[PDB]
Amino acid sequence: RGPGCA
Amino acid sequence: IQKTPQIQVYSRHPPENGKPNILNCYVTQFHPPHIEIQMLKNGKKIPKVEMSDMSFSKDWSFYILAHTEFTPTETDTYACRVKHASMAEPKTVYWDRDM
Amino acid sequence: SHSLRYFVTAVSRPGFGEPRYMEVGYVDNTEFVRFDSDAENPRYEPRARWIEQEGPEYWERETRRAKGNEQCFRVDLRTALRYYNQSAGGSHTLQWMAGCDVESDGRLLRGYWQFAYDGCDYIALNEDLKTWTAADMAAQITRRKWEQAGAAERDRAYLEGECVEWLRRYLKNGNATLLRTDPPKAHVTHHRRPEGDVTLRCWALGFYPADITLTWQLNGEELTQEMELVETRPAGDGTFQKWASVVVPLGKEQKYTCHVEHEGLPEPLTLRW
Repeated sequence: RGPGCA
Repeated sequence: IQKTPQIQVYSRHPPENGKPNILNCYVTQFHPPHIEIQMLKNGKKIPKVEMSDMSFSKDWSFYILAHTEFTPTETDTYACRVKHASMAEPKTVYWDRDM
Repeated sequence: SHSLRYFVTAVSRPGFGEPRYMEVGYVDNTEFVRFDSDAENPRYEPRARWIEQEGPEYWERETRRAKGNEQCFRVDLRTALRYYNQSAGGSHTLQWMAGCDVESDGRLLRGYWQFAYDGCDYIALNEDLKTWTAADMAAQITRRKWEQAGAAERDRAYLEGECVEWLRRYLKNGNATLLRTDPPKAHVTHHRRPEGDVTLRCWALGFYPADITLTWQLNGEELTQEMELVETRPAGDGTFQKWASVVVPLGKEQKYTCHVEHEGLPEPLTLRW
């Protein structure tokens, strides 16, 4: 899957 | 603006007269990403020009694959005109049948 | 050596609305997912038949992750306007590439996480996965702000765990397409040049993956400084193309051989005119 934002 | 694009025009399968092939315009290494592409059959705007693979590479420079359906004849002539902010005028790359 | 990779792009357009937010996902440099904020019913879509075997909770998650990132990038672009004291009516670009390369065993080889503003390096996560290399004073504001937040620890947690574990799974469930090898069909053409000589063109067609070497030899000597090359170009059916050319005199055409080396060939291919 992909990375996220904080 | 920044990176001048790099264009290539070619068919998907080895071209023979009469048989319906696929015509590709492969524009790479340009920045900004906003870019104008147009495939021409004898200078006339071709309608349903598909688009594909709009992304960028580790260079950070964007690239896009513009294809469309076509049929070669020994007199027809095809080209791909590309307007980009890096160029003072749009560049057209004619499709040589041997390249 | 394999890789999972995500190329994210945000482009502003002051006067046309909110920025166009894009995501493209790759495994071994092959696209398999994609997101576009402009697309009719915008959502995370499959770009290969093998990823289509994922359940619906998979797609809802990435469609929501992506859309959450879109919300942040819209702010980033606003943050990068005051960082450079830039006019609000200018169209700007923010690119992001993250991913994780995995060595032959399975453990993480290299972890990536860098940004780029208007086409230049903005900031990046170092090989230690502990520290940031910032490119300018504006990116130094970001660098310190992330060090106090602990971003790299959260960022490494992804690269070393989820990024690796989902690459290990993508490879297991999509091998038949990704790990396939298509041998390049090769042939030579002949072209009389105006200056009296001849150009030979040696085509390598319809091959997967992309990496190839094309050479022309005369009596064993490789002719690198007289060769004309084209960059590898996609046929559009998933396979690729490439040709090389040399300028040889008439009569002497059958002196030169073209040596094709692909990973789908046990031996290289030799061809004459």
